[PDB]
Amino acid sequence: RFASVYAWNRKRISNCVADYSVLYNSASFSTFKCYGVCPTKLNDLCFTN
Amino acid sequence: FNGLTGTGVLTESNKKFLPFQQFGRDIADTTDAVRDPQTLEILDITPCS
Amino acid sequence: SLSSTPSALGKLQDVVNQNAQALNTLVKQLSSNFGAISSVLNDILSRLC
Repeated sequence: RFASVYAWNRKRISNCVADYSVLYNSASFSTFKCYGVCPTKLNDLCFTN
Repeated sequence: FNGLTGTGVLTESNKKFLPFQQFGRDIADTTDAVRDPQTLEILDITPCS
Repeated sequence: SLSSTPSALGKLQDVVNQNAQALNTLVKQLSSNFGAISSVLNDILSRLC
């Protein structure tokens, strides 16, 4: 259930752990790019939102 | 902890934090004290000698 | 006269104040980014490769 881009949806992720374990390395994706944290370190961090 | 990685000596703090603050900062912008994610004690971080 | 007037020893107090200001300015430059993503080295290292 993906949204039309004009009305893109959004879900909140909270009160949970992990799955930042470079999931993109499954190579099911055409592209994966981070604009903040380098991808390999995402799974070492804590987030508030 | 949740980040705020560093080395120091953790002792009980006499500080109170507002419920949403988690940690504080000194004038040097270094962490002064943190709240322990588990049990929520506030610990002062002093330098190692 | 010396007891009564607080400005009587201003020449020595001024030296003390200038030196205190220099140190209290130097420690505050640690909070500066200088164009970096963060003023803190530990944040740079925990998030960037």
